[PDB]
Amino acid sequence: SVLTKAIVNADAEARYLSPGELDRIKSFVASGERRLRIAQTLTEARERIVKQAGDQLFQIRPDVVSPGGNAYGEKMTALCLRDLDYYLRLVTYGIVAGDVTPIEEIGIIGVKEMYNSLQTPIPAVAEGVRAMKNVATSLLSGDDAAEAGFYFDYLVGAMQ
Amino acid sequence: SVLTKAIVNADAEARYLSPGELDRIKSFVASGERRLRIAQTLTEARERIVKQAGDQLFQIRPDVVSPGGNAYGEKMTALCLRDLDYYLRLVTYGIVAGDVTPIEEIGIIGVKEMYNSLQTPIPAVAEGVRAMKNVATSLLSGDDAAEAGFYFDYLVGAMQ
Amino acid sequence: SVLTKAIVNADAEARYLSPGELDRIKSFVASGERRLRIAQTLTEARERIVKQAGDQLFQIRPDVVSPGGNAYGEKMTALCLRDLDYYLRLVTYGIVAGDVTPIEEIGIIGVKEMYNSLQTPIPAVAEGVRAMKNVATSLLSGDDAAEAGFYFDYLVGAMQ
Amino acid sequence: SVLTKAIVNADAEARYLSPGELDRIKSFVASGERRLRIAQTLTEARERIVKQAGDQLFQIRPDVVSPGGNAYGEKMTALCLRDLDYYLRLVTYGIVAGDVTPIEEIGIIGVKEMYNSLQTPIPAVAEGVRAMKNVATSLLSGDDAAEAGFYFDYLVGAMQ
Amino acid sequence: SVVLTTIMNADQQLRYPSVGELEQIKNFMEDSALRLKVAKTLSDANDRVVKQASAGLFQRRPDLNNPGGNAYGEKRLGSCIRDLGWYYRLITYSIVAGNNEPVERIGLTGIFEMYRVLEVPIPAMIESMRLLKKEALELLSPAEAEIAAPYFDYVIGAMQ
Amino acid sequence: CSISATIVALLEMRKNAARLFKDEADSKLVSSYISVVIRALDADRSDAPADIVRPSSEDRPGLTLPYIYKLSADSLTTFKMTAIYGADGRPKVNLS
Amino acid sequence: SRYFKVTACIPSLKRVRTGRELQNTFFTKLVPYENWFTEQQRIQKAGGKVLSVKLFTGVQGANTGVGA
Amino acid sequence: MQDAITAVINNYDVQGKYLDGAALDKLKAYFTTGAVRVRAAAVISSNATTIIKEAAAKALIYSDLTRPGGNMYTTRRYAACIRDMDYFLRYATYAMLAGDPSILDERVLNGLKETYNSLGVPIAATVGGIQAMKEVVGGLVGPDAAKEASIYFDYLSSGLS
Amino acid sequence: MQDAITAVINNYDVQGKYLDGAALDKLKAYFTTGAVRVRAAAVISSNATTIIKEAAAKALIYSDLTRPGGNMYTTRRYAACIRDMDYFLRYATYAMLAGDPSILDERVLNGLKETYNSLGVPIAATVGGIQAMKEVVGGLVGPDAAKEASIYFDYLSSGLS
Amino acid sequence: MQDAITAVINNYDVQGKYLDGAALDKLKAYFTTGAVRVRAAAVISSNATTIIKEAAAKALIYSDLTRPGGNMYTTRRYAACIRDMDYFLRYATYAMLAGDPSILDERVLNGLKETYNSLGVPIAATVGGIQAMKEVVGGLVGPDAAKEASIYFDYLSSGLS
Amino acid sequence: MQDAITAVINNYDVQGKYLDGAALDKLKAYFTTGAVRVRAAAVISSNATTIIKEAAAKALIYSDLTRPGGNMYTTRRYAACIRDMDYFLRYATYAMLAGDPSILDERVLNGLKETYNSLGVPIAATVGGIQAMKEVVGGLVGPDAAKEASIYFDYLSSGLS
Ligand SMILES: *[C@H](C)[C@H]1/C(=C/c2[nH]c(/C=C3N=C(/C=C4\NC(=O)C(CC)=C4C)C(C)=C\3CCC(=O)O)c(CCC(=O)O)c2C)NC(=O)[C@@H]1C
Ligand SMILES: *[C@H](C)[C@H]1/C(=C/c2[nH]c(/C=C3N=C(/C=C4\NC(=O)C(CC)=C4C)C(C)=C\3CCC(=O)O)c(CCC(=O)O)c2C)NC(=O)[C@@H]1C
Ligand SMILES: *[C@H](C)[C@H]1/C(=C/c2[nH]c(/C=C3N=C(/C=C4\NC(=O)C(CC)=C4C)C(C)=C\3CCC(=O)O)c(CCC(=O)O)c2C)NC(=O)[C@@H]1C
Ligand SMILES: *[C@H](C)[C@H]1/C(=C/c2[nH]c(/C=C3N=C(/C=C4\NC(=O)C(CC)=C4C)C(C)=C\3CCC(=O)O)c(CCC(=O)O)c2C)NC(=O)[C@@H]1C
Ligand SMILES: *[C@H](C)[C@H]1/C(=C/c2[nH]c(/C=C3N=C(/C=C4\NC(=O)C(CC)=C4C)C(C)=C\3CCC(=O)O)c(CCC(=O)O)c2C)NC(=O)[C@@H]1C
Ligand SMILES: *[C@H](C)[C@H]1/C(=C/c2[nH]c(/C=C3N=C(/C=C4\NC(=O)C(CC)=C4C)C(C)=C\3CCC(=O)O)c(CCC(=O)O)c2C)NC(=O)[C@@H]1C
Ligand SMILES: *[C@H](C)[C@H]1/C(=C/c2[nH]c(/C=C3N=C(/C=C4\NC(=O)C(CC)=C4C)C(C)=C\3CCC(=O)O)c(CCC(=O)O)c2C)NC(=O)[C@@H]1C
Ligand SMILES: CCC1=C(C)/C(=C/C2=NC(=C\c3[nH]c(/C=C4\NC(=O)[C@H](C)[C@H]4CC)c(C)c3CCC(=O)O)/C(CCC(=O)O)=C2C)NC1=O
Repeated sequence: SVLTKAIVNADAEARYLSPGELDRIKSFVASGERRLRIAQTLTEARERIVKQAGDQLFQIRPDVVSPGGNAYGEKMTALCLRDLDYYLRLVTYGIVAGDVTPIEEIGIIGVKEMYNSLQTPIPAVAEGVRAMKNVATSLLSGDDAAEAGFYFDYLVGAMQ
Repeated sequence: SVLTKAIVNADAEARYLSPGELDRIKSFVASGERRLRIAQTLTEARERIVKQAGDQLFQIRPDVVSPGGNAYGEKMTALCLRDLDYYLRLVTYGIVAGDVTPIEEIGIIGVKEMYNSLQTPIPAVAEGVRAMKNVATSLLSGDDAAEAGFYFDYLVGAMQ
Repeated sequence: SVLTKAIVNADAEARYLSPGELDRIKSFVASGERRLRIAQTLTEARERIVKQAGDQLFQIRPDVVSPGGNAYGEKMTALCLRDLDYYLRLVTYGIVAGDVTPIEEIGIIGVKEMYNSLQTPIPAVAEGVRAMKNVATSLLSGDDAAEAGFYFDYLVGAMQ
Repeated sequence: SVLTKAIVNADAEARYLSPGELDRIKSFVASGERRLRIAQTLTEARERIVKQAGDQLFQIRPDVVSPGGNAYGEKMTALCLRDLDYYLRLVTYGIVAGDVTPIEEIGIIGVKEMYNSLQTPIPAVAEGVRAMKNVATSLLSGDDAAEAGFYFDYLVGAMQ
Repeated sequence: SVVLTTIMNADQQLRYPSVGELEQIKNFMEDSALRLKVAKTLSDANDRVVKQASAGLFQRRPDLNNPGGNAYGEKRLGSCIRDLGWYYRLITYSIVAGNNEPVERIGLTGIFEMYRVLEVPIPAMIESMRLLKKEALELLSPAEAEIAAPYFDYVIGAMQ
Repeated sequence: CSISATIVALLEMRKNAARLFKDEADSKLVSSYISVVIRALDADRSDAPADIVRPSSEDRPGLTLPYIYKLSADSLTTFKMTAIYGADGRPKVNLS
Repeated sequence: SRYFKVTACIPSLKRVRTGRELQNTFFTKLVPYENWFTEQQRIQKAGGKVLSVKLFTGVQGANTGVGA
Repeated sequence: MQDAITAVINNYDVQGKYLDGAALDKLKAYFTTGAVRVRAAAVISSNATTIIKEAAAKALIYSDLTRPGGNMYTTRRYAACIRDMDYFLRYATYAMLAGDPSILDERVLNGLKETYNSLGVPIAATVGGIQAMKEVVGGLVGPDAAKEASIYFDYLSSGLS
Repeated sequence: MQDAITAVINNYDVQGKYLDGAALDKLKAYFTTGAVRVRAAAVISSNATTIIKEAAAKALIYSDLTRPGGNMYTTRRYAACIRDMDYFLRYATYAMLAGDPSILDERVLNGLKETYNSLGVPIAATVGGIQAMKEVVGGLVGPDAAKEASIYFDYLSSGLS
Repeated sequence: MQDAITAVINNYDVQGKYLDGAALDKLKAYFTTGAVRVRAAAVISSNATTIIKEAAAKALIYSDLTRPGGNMYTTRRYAACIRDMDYFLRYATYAMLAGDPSILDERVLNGLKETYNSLGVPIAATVGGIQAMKEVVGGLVGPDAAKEASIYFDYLSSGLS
Repeated sequence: MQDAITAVINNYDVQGKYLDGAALDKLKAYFTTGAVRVRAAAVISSNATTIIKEAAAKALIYSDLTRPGGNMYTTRRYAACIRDMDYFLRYATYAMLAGDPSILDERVLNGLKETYNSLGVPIAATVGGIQAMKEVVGGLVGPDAAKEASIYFDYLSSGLS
């Protein structure tokens, strides 16, 4: 979070919190209300967002749901939708925390090794996250849509 | 090669060549002629091996030759078979050298970054090398085929 | 041995064994019965090798068996012959092993300080080892004589 | 010398000269009179000490004058006596300097490679140094003789 | 500034700016429109606030302008007032800048090492900057005082 | 504290310790030792030469040490070798 | 296998080190090719400048002989 | 280390749930108590040194720790304090800025008893000094912000002893 | 290194001048446009690998550089050139964010020229790759940050050439 | 490094010659002045802080060097200049005690002028500071070792210039 | 390093065609020269110390260099010279077994002249010692390996001079 990233940074120099750091912590606590509201709005519509994102992903990359596809079958498709739900949850965690620190440790470090072991298309997963971003920004006002989509673009860039 | 490896190992310890190290060099120089025969055989059968490897690879993995595949069209498929020709040449170089130093310095170090930048399926390239090994095994004696298959399997493991 | 060297280097670089290392292992296992026969011949002729080695060493350096000599006295010469038998056994160990790790860990590391402690001529010990080399190669065919000579010369170079 | 070692150690400590090192400076400057007195007392009888040391070395070690030894020949004996004169120069250098810094740099470091390449008995040279110790001590007062004997015994340890 | 502090961390960790870092970089600028007049107001008092703080400080500590004092003499008093002006200029520079960068990099890293050969009271500078912060805030409103107080706290929090 | 009051008292103690001794070397020794206290007291700023700060990373805290604490230690013998003057070179060189 | 022969100076501007800060502030030293980038990045990060770099050991062709 | 924001996320991620009403209420409470914490942090800063001096005079000095034999008897033992302290401040100012024990247990109060047991260092004295600092900071900070600073200081003292 | 802000601070501290109307005008001119800098930097960070891919495809590969006898020949040299590609892109993004090429001079151009000379790197090829980077980045970011992004790529190209 | 005794010993070792009458006179010439060197070194080491304090008042401070645009401007540069002055004083003491500028050439002068060229430090200002320290040392040590102390400061100044 | 096989591999790699009949002939020739190469290397390794002894006795000892005022004077310098001699012998054996003087250039011949001039080591005497090792190996090894041994032995002398 912003608090963790600020306090530990002013602890590696053996000084108190910087007068420059008795700021953006301030903007974080000021915008925490909006962050909580945006996270709640995303959480209420988790099933619809996941379903529509999976639909768009399966149209745009139909090879994955073909017989030679990693997600071929009803339960392999259920697992793909479960992964999309996991990443939506991580995005909400990032939104509430105000930093991508929690999502980074939870679902990004080693994701390349995991998906290479499972033989899953990482570009396909990234496109699924993009579809989730589109469906999420369709349900939000412009400022909140930009704020959520900025984390969504972080996920897309990191899975790369 | 074997000579450069033994010499580097001795030079690092700052001592002369150990008896086992000399025995290694003597065995390699005694067995060089068989490696030369392997190299000339693979050289004169270079194009048939590449064509059959391409056929096997395209049968195994239709996704590479597809609308969204990395190799769609004519020049893409030309470049893929060209890369197979480069790896065949590297295999011949390794066979004549008796080790994998030239192969390592030419075509594996950084190949992961290069193929990630080009978005080419590394498992697809490994499948192509495996098909090349299967083709090459049908044009050599059993001991000679095993000798070539050692370096083919080295390339397969290195592209992993 | 060669297996220990190859496995140790592969573990140090954190990788599987290279094809060149596998080839050296194959050659080493191929030469096993020949190495065993050479070692059997030497161990059968262990006492004669030691006796004429002592005679050659005493002819070359009578000063060592002189009043100011390290091995002056019958029991001092018995200790010199016992060290000679020790080094012959180490040579047989190295010949069967195919390299010089056992010989190194048993009889060269610290040998300089030990013989300085005992006030014994290291060049005299090396000359005795050379006499052993001559006597041992006098009982072996040319290739096996050269193979034993490599380890004898390694001992002479190490005691330097 | 004393000043060199004191300044080097104080600089490595990263501080001014300690009162301890100042003590060794202030006492070395005072004792330089006695050190110099020992200097020309040994220098006046440099040749006689070397000759008598060589004589008693020859009587104590007949093995160096042997068919395998390096002393058979008046030229070889002269070469040995010249080495003795070199070392008496070295010991008087150390006596005047107060520290053994010049002696180590001039005639002990690499002397093992010296006499291994030249095939010369290091224990015999040590015995000659002890003989020379006795000859020099025979012409000096007891405290002064012990002061020179410290450096002579250090040389006796150095060729070991 | 804030941009320098963020980019230094990003380049130290070898990565682009973060998803929580840009949120702080953007919030650093949106209040710059307000803060420009805040630092501006202290700008056109620079030869008056220090002039008054002399009258707040050397009566509080009268040994600074007494015969055993460091600021005895008109020119010596001028040096202390010029130092106060330097600190006022640097704190205004940091107010315009963001993080502690302008003051810490120029006139904060090495205060004790300067005064070690200067004989100037750090506990006196503590009250000096206390009075500087005391007198520089009443020119502002409470809204600007909240955006000025931490920027003043860093001097007396660092020199301590 | 009256620092000037204490320094003059230290001076009086040093001189009076001098009066006891006959200045062979022993009266000089006491004067030199008590002068150390006054000299390492006065300046006000060479005293307390900051705290040696050990900088840390984002995973562990950064530390500080009082200067006097390590000044009463074994003083940290170090080894440093000077030889960039020249690979190919010009300066005094020699072996050192 | 090849070592670059370089010379450079690196000033420390945050701590003012106080004992023999001269040998660590201007140096020439052979640095390996595999470690040259990480060695040279440190000078730029600290703030010093590299005065010169030389191939010294290896040939410009590379290909075989690069590994070590 | 952890704050409230990170703690809620961590103990809602282990069970794999989205943030519900209870998690939102906890985050709401921290966000509502997010300004007095920042003000009291700045108040603790700057006036840190006088806080340490007052705490030392109130608890440490004028006791066994100063006469011969004490663990603060000479200078450099007096200097290891103020140091030792400035921690227990610094930290717990971090705690009452990213409020959670966490940091106090991971960086300051962990093996400290072992270090003090191996170095002398009277633990009862160094905890009485903590409570003196608690009192002085409660005095300086204010009526309502005196609490939660009292909370983190009590956590530090209790954990140490 | 410096940005526009700290560049103004240092440029006034060198003669000891307080911030005046002209200096505040420069700071205002920097502050009014940096939001587009933030958006462009975010877009570049999200599309870093794609930009390198199109720049290499347009300027370097399908040529003699990737063939035998070329500098980019072999996977090791290919990975080296793409890592240099990424480094140039990242430092260009840092320079555009800071509004000053001081970081580019300090950590990019220092030693790169004679380093490439001693290594055999084709400086013309690197310049062409940098301009392909600038073209792709200008296409991606849009009119708002196109010239600000492109000026530092031109700075890198001019420093190399 | 080398002292007088070490230098003469090496000069005789290179010829392989025994210590002659001239070497004896050189060694005695060093020995007769040993005590005054120790006294002057103790005098320098006792009050070196006051010496550097006085020397800073005559050569560099109260000038454009300490103002903005000056080399010694800012806290870091000022402390670095005083550390360099302490380096010069301590190494001059070492050279005086050893009776040979060899340590000064080995561990002070080598690389120093090109380092100052790269850093922009005023060599003339450093020379003036070194000389002012030289007068302060010559005044403090007295007639007994004033010239002997001053010759090594002169060597330092001549090597720098 | 680059042996004969690696050199041919590089020669075909820079041009980008397969191995040819000429390459087959060259590799076959080097394979034919293998056994005598190994035997000569074994003999040289066996009699390494003897070669240095005869070379020293022929060109190095009993001369002006082995007396006071010489670079060979002092046991440390003589040991350094003999260790350099062993370096020459070992790297000559390595190059002889490899077939190419790349090791001789990069690991040995690279530098070795600026360092010698800086140290003051005579170079004509070193070349004479290298030739002395040349006649010693000429007698120790058989005439089959004499010419190829001599060419690598002359390579070091030509590079040094
Ligand atoms: C074919 C079986 C697979 C495949 C390959 C593919 N490769 C490229 C492009 C390139 N490949 C290389 C290769 C090398 N350069 C070297 O130095 C070496 C070592 C000897 C090799 C192997 C290079 C340099 C390129 C870039 C173009 C060029 O050569 O100039 C492509 C084209 C990718 C694109 O985006 O255009 C493809 C498709 N594709 C498959 O599906 C197979 C698994
Ligand atoms: C005498 C007690 C012993 C002995 C000695 C011996 N020495 C040589 C030959 C040489 N000795 C030296 C010595 C030195 N060089 C140095 O720099 C120093 C340090 C000051 C020393 C001591 C050298 C250089 C030689 C080589 C000839 C030369 O000086 O030019 C020999 C001759 C060996 C030969 O093969 O001819 C001998 C015999 N021999 C004994 O038996 C004693 C134990
Ligand atoms: C002081 C009178 C003048 C002055 C000096 C100044 N020096 C530096 C920086 C350095 N000084 C040194 C010195 C030494 N290194 C050594 O090894 C020795 C002898 C053992 C010495 C004397 C070096 C190497 C540096 C650079 C590294 C470092 O900073 O420690 C500075 C700082 C320059 C900067 O900001 O980068 C200054 C200011 N300045 C003046 O105005 C005086 C004329
Ligand atoms: C002060 C009220 C009490 C006291 C203390 C005392 N402490 C030390 C020495 C150390 N204290 C620490 C402490 C810490 N290190 C950490 O990392 C943390 C948390 C982040 C703490 C609290 C350590 C490690 C040491 C030892 C090393 C060092 O000194 O830095 C001393 C010195 C003991 C000695 O002389 O050896 C003292 C005296 N003394 C009192 O009288 C009080 C009870
Ligand atoms: C790529 C577009 C071109 C190219 C490049 C190339 N570079 C190297 C090697 C190095 N490149 C660097 C670069 C930097 N150091 C820095 O500090 C920075 C900025 C922060 C840069 C950009 C360095 C240090 C090296 C040497 C060490 C290393 O390789 O990492 C190579 C390899 C050369 C070789 O094989 O020896 C190459 C090929 N090649 C092309 O074809 C393009 C025109
Ligand atoms: C003022 C409240 C206290 C005080 C101060 C005092 N200062 C000086 C002299 C100098 N101060 C500086 C300061 C700086 N140099 C820098 O680079 C910076 C960073 C921007 C600073 C702040 C300098 C350089 C000097 C020396 C003179 C010069 O300008 O070069 C004095 C005079 C000391 C003397 O011996 O004359 C004084 C008195 N004194 C107090 O009592 C106050 C508590
Ligand atoms: C010998 C025939 C002649 C001779 C030589 C001599 N050399 C040195 C010192 C050094 N020699 C080296 C050499 C190398 N370093 C390497 O890495 C390599 C290749 C792998 C070589 C060849 C170096 C670097 C040194 C300096 C460090 C050291 O001493 O080991 C000396 C000593 C000089 C001194 O006292 O400083 C000598 C005497 N001298 C002769 O007279 C011979 C003709
Ligand atoms: C052997 C070296 C050494 C000394 C000298 C030393 C002194 C010393 N004096 C102290 C306090 C104190 N010291 C004094 C007073 C004075 N101090 C003086 O040197 C004057 C004689 C006098 C003023 C005229 C006072 C009043 C205090 C209480 C703290 C305070 O001033 O608030 C303390 C703090 C602990 C305590 O209260 O006892 C120390 C460390 N400790 C050491 O290890």
